[PDB]
Amino acid sequence: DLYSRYKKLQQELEFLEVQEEYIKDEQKNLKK
Amino acid sequence: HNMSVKAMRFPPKSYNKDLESAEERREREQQDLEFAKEM
Amino acid sequence: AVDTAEQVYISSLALLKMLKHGRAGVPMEVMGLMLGEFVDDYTVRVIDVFAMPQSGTGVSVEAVDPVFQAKMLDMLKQTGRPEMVVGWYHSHPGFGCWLSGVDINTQQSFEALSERAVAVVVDPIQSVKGKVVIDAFRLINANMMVLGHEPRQTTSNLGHLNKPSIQALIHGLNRHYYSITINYRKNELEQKMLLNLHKKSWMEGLTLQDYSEHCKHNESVVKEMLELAKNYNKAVEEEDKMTPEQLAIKNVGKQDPKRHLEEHVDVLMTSNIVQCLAAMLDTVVFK
Amino acid sequence: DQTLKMIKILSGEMAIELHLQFLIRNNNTDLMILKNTKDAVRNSVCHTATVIANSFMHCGTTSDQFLRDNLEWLARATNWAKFTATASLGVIHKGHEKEALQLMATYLPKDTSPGSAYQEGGGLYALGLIHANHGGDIIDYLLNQLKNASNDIVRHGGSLGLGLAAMGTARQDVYDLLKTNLYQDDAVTGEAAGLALGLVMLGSKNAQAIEDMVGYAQETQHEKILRGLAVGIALVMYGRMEEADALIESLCRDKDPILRRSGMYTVAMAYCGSGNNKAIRRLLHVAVSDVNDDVRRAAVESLGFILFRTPEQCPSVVSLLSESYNPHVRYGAAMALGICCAGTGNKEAINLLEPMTNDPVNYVRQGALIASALIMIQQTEITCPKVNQFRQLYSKVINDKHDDVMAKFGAILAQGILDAGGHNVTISLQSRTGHTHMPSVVGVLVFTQFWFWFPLSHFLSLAYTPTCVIGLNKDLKMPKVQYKSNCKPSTFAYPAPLEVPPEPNFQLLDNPARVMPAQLKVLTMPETCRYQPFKPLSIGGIIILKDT
Amino acid sequence: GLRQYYLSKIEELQLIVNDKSQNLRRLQAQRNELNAKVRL
Ligand SMILES: [Zn+2]
Repeated sequence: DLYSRYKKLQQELEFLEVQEEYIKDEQKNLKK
Repeated sequence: HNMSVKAMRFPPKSYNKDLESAEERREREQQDLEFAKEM
Repeated sequence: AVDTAEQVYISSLALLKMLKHGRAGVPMEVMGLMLGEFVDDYTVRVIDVFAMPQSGTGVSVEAVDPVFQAKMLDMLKQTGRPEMVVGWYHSHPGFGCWLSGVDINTQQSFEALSERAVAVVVDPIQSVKGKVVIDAFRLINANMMVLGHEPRQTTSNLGHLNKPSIQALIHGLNRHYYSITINYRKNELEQKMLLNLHKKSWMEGLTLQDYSEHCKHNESVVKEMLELAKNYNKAVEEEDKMTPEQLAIKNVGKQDPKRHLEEHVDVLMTSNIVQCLAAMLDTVVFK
Repeated sequence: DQTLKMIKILSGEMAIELHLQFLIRNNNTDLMILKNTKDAVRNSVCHTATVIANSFMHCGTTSDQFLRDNLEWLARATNWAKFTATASLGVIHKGHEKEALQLMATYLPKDTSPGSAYQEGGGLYALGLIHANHGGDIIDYLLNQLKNASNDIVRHGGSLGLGLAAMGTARQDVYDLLKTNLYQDDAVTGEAAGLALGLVMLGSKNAQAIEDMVGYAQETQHEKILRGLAVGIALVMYGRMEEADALIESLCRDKDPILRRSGMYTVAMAYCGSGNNKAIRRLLHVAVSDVNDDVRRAAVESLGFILFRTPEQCPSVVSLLSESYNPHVRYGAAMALGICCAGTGNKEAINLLEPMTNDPVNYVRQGALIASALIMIQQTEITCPKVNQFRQLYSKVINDKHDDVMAKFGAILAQGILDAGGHNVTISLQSRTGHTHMPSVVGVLVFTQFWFWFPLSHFLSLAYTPTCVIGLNKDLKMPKVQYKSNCKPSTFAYPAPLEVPPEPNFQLLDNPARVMPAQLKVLTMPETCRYQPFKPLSIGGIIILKDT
Repeated sequence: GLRQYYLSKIEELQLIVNDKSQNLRRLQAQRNELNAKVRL
């Protein structure tokens, strides 16, 4: 396939975006 | 100073397990504590 | 029967009563009475606690005067609002928490009155911030221990959540009494009015902090910070040498310049910048 | 006929009694296992654990010998284990109208009248278990007995079984005695009322009833009444994607930890299988900010429910949370794996669950064993080698004296989970169509909450789904097809108990034949038989097999 | 037009993958040392 090669590849940019904010929250929570 | 912070946090890697103490020594601590409680 | 899912609710005031009266006469086992609404078969909500004065000198639990609690029970009746006695307490001071043989007797005098009375132990030494340590108890029948039968018939994953202490396990622990998981009731009406009032400066940062001795104290840190930096010109040079674990055990007799240095850098930094900015706002604000 | 067609396809009995036919014909279980777990005789949870385990491994097969072996160790534990005993019978007789009243003819509440109103009270629970999603005489028969009865010692069983039979049906009739069941001002009616109050209104978003429920759960003092409704107001909204977010925002805005937890659930149900950015930001943030542990545990157990569509992503996010500072997040993390990847033998998820039994906390050792059971049902040594690596492990922990009853409780439960239905039933939160199986979703969601009620997670029968083809040519007539497979015949392995006191790949299969969903692609079509299927055999279930 | 249109989406996105993934790898170990300090 060629069409899924971009849809599923931006899909993990949406999915990937959350985790840096997540560990950004844990970075202060484990301090506190 | 801040660049000497940003380009030096690499080190923390490789090593990955910080064990609590053990499992079998926790069980033996439960047995010896059970014997002190029985005593 | 019970399901070891009893879940005592208490208060936000009675903890303060327990630590104050448990702390004032602390090496003697002080006691008093508990007073709240008795809700359903599972839970109980003890809203108030008043203490009882002692009988005489001696580390024990003395006795209870129903003249005194008859009157004190009626003072709040004709002044505040009626409640019900539900439990009682004493104070193992620096012991932890269990039931002594004296404790189980005066408990046994109270469970015959109401079958769901509550034994409570406060420990006002080993508590620091997150460890208050209370662990309210109640008797189990030794008759069923003679039967060899297991009481209390767990229907909920709520009981076996806190592991019991080894000292109470040495004591009557599971052969004469049981633990009860508790928690607390609070509200923002209280949370704000204790948060906003505990540590509050007033106009103090709008001052100048001993304006001659600020620079003098700044001198009074930098002067020994010089020789401490000379020790930092001493301690680096034994690297490319013996292993850093020996450079860890070996440094337990004499001070290091590193941590002691970065302490004073912080102290000079935050000591200066606050006096600078707070010095400069008043130039704008006052004329 | 076309006149009979509404009964054939809308009552749908010829999958009910025909999967029941597959259960009564196909039964591969063991006595020796419950002989091995028989040895743990003590008056702990163990009685309820065993008598819920045989119901777990004998769903709908009507096999009364693991109960009928004795009466003494059966009825030894009392006062709720007899309630669990009359609970466990309907799962054994699930999906069968006839042997419901006649076998419980001892167990009607007005026949023998013993001192146990639980043994005779919780029957209608099991009648609702048999006739879940089949509303008939179960409604009014299980309703007029609830018009006049005792207190909430039969009303739990009739209420839960009644709303279970009327699950997702929007019925004013059960809603009436659920109104007066709601306004009892009783603590013990809370699980009776708040559960079925949502069950009959599944996916209805009846905002007047929402206003009644959350308007009622703001003033009472008991907590079970604040908990059954905390499930029900989640249950009333289902798959909405935007249509609850003001209410989720309200419940999370409230100071009540139980109600914030209920919001967690509600956002867990309005986003089933949908990988939405809107849910995942706050949802994950609620398990990091909040101070109660319960809302953190439900907050991390929302993730497999919102992300079971792609099971490749939950091991990527939750393994980061297997090492939290609290065993609560370490616990709901493992149950988040156990709800996400349970359909597959995810080698990575088993790899995550390997050290999860090592932790010094008893309940995370427990839920490690529950998730370890859910990951590998109907999987024999060739999907993953860890199966018999863990079969010895459940025995290893159940035969210790020095463990906890809670610690071995996940093992004794995990037995009847692991060998359920004689390797003939399975979990499926998912049809092959892409549509999810919402009674299985309700069954696993309700199955989470065994913390606060033990036969609450007895509601698991709706998750047990077949892996079996059915060949058929008429409405009733069995054909006789014998097709085979092509691929490796060691995939077709069995439990094969040991009972201590040249390789054929042509697996000839009849019409009621079990087949792994991985084995749906490795089979052979019948090309030489007189019968040839007009449908392309990709799904199992039931098909037409055209006589050529 | 799918060559010069569609394939140009792939060469772009991967550059964001390669450094946001790397920032993630730095950041989660940066959690992990502190977490081991906490439980220890
Ligand atoms: Zn004492």
